[PDB]
Amino acid sequence: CGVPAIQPVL
Amino acid sequence: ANTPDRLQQASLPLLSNTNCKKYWGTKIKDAMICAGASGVSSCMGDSGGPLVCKKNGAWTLVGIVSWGSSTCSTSTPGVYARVTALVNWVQQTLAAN
Amino acid sequence: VDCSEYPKPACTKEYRPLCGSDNKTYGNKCNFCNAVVESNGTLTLSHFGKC
Amino acid sequence: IVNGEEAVPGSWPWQVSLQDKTGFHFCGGSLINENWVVTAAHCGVTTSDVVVAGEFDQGSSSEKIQKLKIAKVFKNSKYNSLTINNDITLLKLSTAASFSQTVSAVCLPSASDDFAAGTTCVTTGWGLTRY
Repeated sequence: CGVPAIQPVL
Repeated sequence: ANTPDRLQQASLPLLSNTNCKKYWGTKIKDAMICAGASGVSSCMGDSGGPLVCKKNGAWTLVGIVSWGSSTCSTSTPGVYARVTALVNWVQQTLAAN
Repeated sequence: VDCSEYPKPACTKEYRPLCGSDNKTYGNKCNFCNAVVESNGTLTLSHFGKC
Repeated sequence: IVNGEEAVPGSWPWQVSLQDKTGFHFCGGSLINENWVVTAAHCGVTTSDVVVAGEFDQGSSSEKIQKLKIAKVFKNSKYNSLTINNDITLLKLSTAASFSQTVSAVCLPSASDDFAAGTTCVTTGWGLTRY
């Protein structure tokens, strides 16, 4: 859980 | 229709319930946690969504969009449902059903 | 719509739009009722949903 | 979100859209596993509503999404409309979600976890960008 395959760019 | 077609995201800090009480006062209960008042805000249509923070490289659900200013003031803190206070009810519901 | 409980400094953030007789779409009943008290009775509902 | 920014497509895989039968989004939500979604109690979700997963651009329809049905709604019994306290509802899907890079679960804290003030966190959704 909580680890997106596509990483967010904040 | 000031509704965005694409998914939005905003970064904001967690407030301490007391600093939050400087705005909402009596309103703030224990199953609640504030965030924002930093120029960003959740508005109509955001409810039920996540307030996530990193914990060991894993995004964790810290809050759920609940309520706040009636006009979505970016300088007022938004109030979210505090998940750690509700996580046991969830575990029992999940396990039971 | 029952707006007797208003004004209200705080509203929840669900999206259940209402069109006012002013041709403005209010995000939900809370912000529609809040606006009904500003106009001091002059604002009415023309219909549910976006204007 | 007022003063937000467009998110990278698929970067928040647990974000769902709660819509009525006709396709209108009224609230957001989060997947915690393949058969359960957590949202707000004030949203008033029912069994005739739908959970749309894998969604990014609501004006599009080339994105492959999943429209999941709700089998049961679990509103927190201690929810008070007067105060908006204990604002949480669990959604029990009748059809399980299929996980991938665009659809996956979010973690839940433990009752003891503490998240300090000043901590930068993130909020996501399809709400108004202005009011």
